[PDB]
Amino acid sequence: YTFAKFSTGSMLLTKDIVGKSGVSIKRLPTELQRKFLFDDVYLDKEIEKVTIEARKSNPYPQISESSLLFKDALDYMEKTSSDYNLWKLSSILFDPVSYPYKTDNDQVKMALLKKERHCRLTSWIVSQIGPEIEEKIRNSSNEIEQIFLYLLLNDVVRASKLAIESKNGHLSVLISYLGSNDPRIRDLAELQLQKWSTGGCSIDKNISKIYKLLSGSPFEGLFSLKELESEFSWLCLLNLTLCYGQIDEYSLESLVQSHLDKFSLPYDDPIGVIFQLYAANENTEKLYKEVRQRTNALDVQFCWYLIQTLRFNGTRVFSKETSDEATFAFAAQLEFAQLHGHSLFVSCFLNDDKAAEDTIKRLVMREITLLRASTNDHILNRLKIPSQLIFNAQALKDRYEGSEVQNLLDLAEMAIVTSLVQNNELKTLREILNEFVSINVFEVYLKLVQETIDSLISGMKIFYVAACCNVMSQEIVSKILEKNKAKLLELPLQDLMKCTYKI
Amino acid sequence: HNELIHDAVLDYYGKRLATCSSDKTIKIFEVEGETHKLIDTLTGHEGPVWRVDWAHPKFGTILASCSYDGKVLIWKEENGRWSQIAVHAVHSASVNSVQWAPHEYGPLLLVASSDGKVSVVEFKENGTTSPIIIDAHAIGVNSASWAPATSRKFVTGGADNLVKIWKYNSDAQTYVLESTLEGHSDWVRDVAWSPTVLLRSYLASVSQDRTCIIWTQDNEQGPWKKTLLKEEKFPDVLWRASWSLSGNVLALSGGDNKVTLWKENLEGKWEPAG
Repeated sequence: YTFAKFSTGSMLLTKDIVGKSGVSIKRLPTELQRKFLFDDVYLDKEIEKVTIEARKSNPYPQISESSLLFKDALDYMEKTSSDYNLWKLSSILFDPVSYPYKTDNDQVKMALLKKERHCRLTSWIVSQIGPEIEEKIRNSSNEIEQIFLYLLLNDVVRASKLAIESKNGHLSVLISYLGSNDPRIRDLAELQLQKWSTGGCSIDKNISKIYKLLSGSPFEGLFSLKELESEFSWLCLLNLTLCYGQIDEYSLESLVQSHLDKFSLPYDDPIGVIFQLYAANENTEKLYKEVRQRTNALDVQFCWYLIQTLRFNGTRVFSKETSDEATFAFAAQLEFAQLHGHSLFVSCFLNDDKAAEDTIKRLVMREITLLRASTNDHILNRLKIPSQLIFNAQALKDRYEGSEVQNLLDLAEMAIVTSLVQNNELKTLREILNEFVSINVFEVYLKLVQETIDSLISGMKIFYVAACCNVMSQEIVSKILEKNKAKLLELPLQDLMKCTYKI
Repeated sequence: HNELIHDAVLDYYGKRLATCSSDKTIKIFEVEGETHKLIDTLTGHEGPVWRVDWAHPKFGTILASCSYDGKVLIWKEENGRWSQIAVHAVHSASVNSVQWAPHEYGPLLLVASSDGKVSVVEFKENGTTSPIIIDAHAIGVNSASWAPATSRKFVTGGADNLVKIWKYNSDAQTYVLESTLEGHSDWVRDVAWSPTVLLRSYLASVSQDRTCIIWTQDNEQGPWKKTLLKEEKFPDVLWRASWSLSGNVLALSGGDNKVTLWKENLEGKWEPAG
């Protein structure tokens, strides 16, 4: 026999005859594997990037402005880790570029922004493929092949130089065109290729490759580099499409898409996934959903961050429901990590007001104690946690540990019971007046000081146990003090012993 | 000496644990990571205490336990000294489950005994009990779990392999049965309603025939959907089945000495996690 249920603080107790209690306090294994999340500084600086506004259907906080960028996380990761690569590439493709220099008109601006982005993407790809190709150049035994490989590293100049040196001068000149998108050169190169591929008794295997690069359509083609699929990282070939490929005529997106249309990427590879989401443009969400059911390369946190960035930057569009789905999932992972402040922060990116309300409330009340320690916990409860919720939760924590100002801001009767000094009573009376049970009020008014009515009220309250008896005894004492004939008898009509002594 | 505790419960804030074993005693602990210091022992049952269950702290410190002696015993800590304030044994056999309602309902209790009964014990103004009982299952009831909601309902797992969904009705004043569900070949050990206020509702029904059916209702209308968590019998009989609050994770206590964990994926089907 075994037993196990989930805790309030979502964790698990099981039969365990090895402890002291006969159960085990198990810290639920958190899927959330990303170091900087457990450090509260990250969370503080992350809240600094947000503008919280109360809802239009309730007072609960939800995010109005976010300036979060894939860029921002990079400081908290190793520049060597694959994770860093994911976040970086994601920054390059999705975070807005700024172009500081003023531009004659705005379509120009747009064009510059495209060139900039393109240049960074292609410099980065070259960063990645770098060693692969350098290895390949190490092992080549043929100069023209080396020239080609230098083109694989998007180094037009060293290709040109080696050409020059290996006495391949004309080629060298031709090479200098790579990366200007001169359509003349494009159609000429392609022409030369058809003429060869119709007779052309023999053309060197790598010169044809280089001409194919000048053609602007290196796989899309009839002398196709597609077979290099088996000799190079998919990223390496994509570099070829992006650098040569037809830069001007295409948007970065539809260009990348063009390439992807020619080659299936491995399902599991995440830098692949990011390119696909980038290229998918018109239906990122569609693809994102597809990506979800196929692989786990994108983690809960990343998927949430992505969706949120794209949402708050106009970059892309996601369903309220998909954004909320992502948000739920991550908030939950966080709560499983006892990261309540952080889960709380994430919970605010919910679109559904009802759900936000519930989630937030439930968590704050269940976990108020921990959420009231440092200033990094203060800014937390100064997200826009409703005054009501915070004190209410705090009221609950008091009833359970065995407050009054919060109550002032049934239960009230029980509080009066616990209280059973004059100044405190007066303050309570003032609070009650401000708010404006009736029996208690009459009694208080009498104490501060019709009398029969107050008496009947107090008796009724007593009937409605220890506190009531105390109040009755107090009233008796007060009456005795006042006395110190028929009216007195009417008012009168251990306690029993006292009554007997009185009679 | 504590070779076989049957149930343990954690309080709202998780500072005070209450285990209950077969020697009839209910031990209360002040937990603190590694060190749960025994603070109490409670002897008032005439048989193995099957289950314990704290109430919402809105009602002070109350704990309703149910034991083999057919009696439900309500306890309460009072100035640091425990005292059996009430009792409710209108059940002619071993009482199995006892689970409080959502605190919005008042201080309602849900008892489920082998005499095929399930009661909902209100605690009035005098603190005295107001039992309104119903017949739940033929050959006995092993468990009964509450449902949250915003039209109240609960689930019951039977010894006739049924899983019933009852709802309150002002016309009847007694909970009127609204839907029963059939899918097990042996005593439905435990049934659990999930606290997920999300698009749909989830029920994990563990059973003796080593299955765990999951009843996912689309919404308020369209009936449930049968989904055998996995389609192979577990190496041994399953006992308990609990949902997680944040996340909709399912914990399964099989009689095979580990607890498994199952999460729903975008297929709609369930996958292990741990």
